[PDB]
Amino acid sequence: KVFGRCELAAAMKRHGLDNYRGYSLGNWVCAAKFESNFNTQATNRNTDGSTDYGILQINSRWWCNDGRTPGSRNLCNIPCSALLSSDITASVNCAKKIVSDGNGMNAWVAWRNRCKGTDVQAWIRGCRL
Ligand SMILES: [Cl-]
Ligand SMILES: [Cl-]
Ligand SMILES: [Cl-]
Ligand SMILES: [Cl-]
Ligand SMILES: [Cl-]
Ligand SMILES: [Cl-]
Ligand SMILES: [Cl-]
Ligand code: NA
Repeated sequence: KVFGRCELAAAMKRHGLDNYRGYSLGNWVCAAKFESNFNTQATNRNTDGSTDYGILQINSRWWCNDGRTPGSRNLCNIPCSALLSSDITASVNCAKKIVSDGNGMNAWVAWRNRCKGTDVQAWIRGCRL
């Protein structure tokens, strides 16, 4: 599924991400846009052999099982294929564990380089929320 900007903000709000660990909704929409272009089926392979999956590009080295990342963990206790669903529930539940891990949203390279310190409220402007 390819989400619209406001469609995705509403879905994230209903799943409890607005001000989760102090990050306003616009931070989460900004991260999704530059990680996946709002596509739940996005994958990307890394140099180390791990793969990033879904709307928030969650990595198989730590967070999910894909059957081909030797010596990796599965901290969200899910197959990586669950993160490519049209239903964002698994991705949102896993993202809550990541953002709690000590580095906040700096875990997402595109958030640190393209969203942090910007007017992120722009990402939910005009939306009925
Ligand atoms: Cl957009
Ligand atoms: Cl915001
Ligand atoms: Cl594995
Ligand atoms: Cl594990
Ligand atoms: Cl699993
Ligand atoms: Cl959903
Ligand atoms: Cl933080
Ligand atoms: Na893994």
